[PDB]
Order: sequence, then structure tokens, then C-alpha cells
Amino acid sequence: ERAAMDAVCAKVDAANRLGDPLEAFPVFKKYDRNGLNVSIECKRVSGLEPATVDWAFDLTKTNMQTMYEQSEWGWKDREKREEMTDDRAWYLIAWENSSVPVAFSHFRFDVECGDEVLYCYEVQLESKVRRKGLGKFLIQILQLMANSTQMKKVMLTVFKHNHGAYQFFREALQFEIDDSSPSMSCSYEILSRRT
Amino acid sequence: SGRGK
Ligand SMILES: *C(=O)CCSCCNC(=O)CCNC(=O)[C@H](O)C(C)(C)COP(=O)(O)OP(=O)(O)OC[C@H]1O[C@@H](n2cnc3c(N)ncnc32)[C@H](O)[C@@H]1OP(=O)(O)O
Ligand SMILES: [N]
Repeated sequence: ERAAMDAVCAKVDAANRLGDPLEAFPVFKKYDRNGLNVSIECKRVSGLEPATVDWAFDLTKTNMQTMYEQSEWGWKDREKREEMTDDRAWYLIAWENSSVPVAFSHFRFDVECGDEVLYCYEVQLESKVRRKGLGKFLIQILQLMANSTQMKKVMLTVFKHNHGAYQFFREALQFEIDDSSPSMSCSYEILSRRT
Repeated sequence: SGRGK
């Protein structure tokens, strides 16, 4: 029993010791379609400037507070800030013209239901950069990082009342409803895509 | 957004 968990945990622990998970993949550090000119970086939260963390928290709250209150979770600043600043947090940040932060993902390498996973805790875009393919590109980066670290899936939570995001994940990206989702036994679904 | 059960 412990042996199976140890092999899973070894892979997670190794991924969490990486320096730049995108070092081998420079093609994914630029997104220049549909009028954008973005550079993308992957850093641990400890590598981000405090003002960048503030921008990311504020964007999450602007985009999500109402939908959190419409869910059973509610929104509390402290809980979300603690989640976003946990030492285990990794970030993909998209910088328009390499200068203005316009989108991010907070993700982790973790164990979920006994499996090594890349868990996507946030994908958040400023309104002006939406519907230009950047969100899809960021999720493709997550899928690539999951593969390169030997994770078994990318996983995330989406509110049922977040209709646009639900269609983005289920239809455009063909994520499945994960077996851990409440619907497979609530205001959200747990979605995943196997590596 | 977030991590449900
Ligand atoms: C938790 O964080 C787990 C993820 S759920 C939270 C998602 N974030 C939000 O809801 C915050 C606000 N929205 C965004 O940050 C972004 O809009 C998304 C991340 C939801 C999507 O990123 P994007 O706008 O860059 O999407 P694209 O890559 O341009 O879209 C590709 C294709 O997906 C479908 N799509 C996207 N958005 C859709 C909406 N609102 N409604 C319906 N369909 C949507 C489209 O098929 C889209 O292709 P096109 O029609 O050619 O644009
Ligand atoms: N779950």
C-alpha cells in the first residue's frame, strides 16, 4: 500500500523541485496570434513580485467573486490569498508585450485520489484578451507540463453556473467529467483530461 | 477556479 503511494509521491516531489518546467519548451513561451504579443513564464510563487501576486488575486476576485457566492463555497479574501500564496503554488503568467500581465494559471503538482496529477487551481484572463485563443494555449501548456513530469491527468473545478468556461473545457478542449466529480456519485463539476 | 471535492 505504501509502495504504490511512494512511487506516485516520488514523481510529484520531483516535479516540485524543478527550476523552469518550460525550459525545454521555448515555443510555448510566446503567443502572438489574433493581435496579441504575449510572453509566457512559469515560476513558483516565491519567484513572483508581490505586485504580480496582487494583480493575480485581484483579477481572480474581479472575475470570480460573484460566482463563488452563487456556489456553496462563498468568497473569502484570506482563504483565496492563502491558497494562491502557498509555497506549492506554481504560476504561468502571460505578459502582453512582455510588460503587462494579462492572464495566468495557478497550478500544482499533487496527488489526487491516489494519482499524480497537475491540478489547475485557476485560469484567469483579463476581459480584453479573451476569445483570442490564449486560454486554450495556456491549458495546452499545462497538458505539456503534465506529460513532461509524468503526471496522469490535468484536473480542475468548474462551476456549473460558469457557462462559458464550462463549454470551453468540455467542448473546445474535450475535458471529461472526472470520476471524483459529485455528479459521478452541487454547484460545480470536477473535470480532467488524461495524459 | 479552486479545488472542489
Ligand atoms: C478554475 O479556474 C478552473 C477553470 S474555470 C474558470 C475559468 N475562468 C473564468 O471563468 C474567468 C473569465 N474567463 C477567462 O478567463 C477565459 O475567458 C477562459 C479561461 C474561460 C477561456 O479562455 P479564452 O477566452 O482565451 O478562450 P479561447 O481559447 O479563445 O476559446 C476557445 C474556444 O472555447 C470556447 N469558448 C471560450 N470561451 C467561451 C465562452 N464564454 N462561451 C462559449 N464558448 C467559449 C469557443 O469554442 C472558443 O472558440 P471561438 O468560438 O473560436 O472563440
Ligand atoms: N471531488
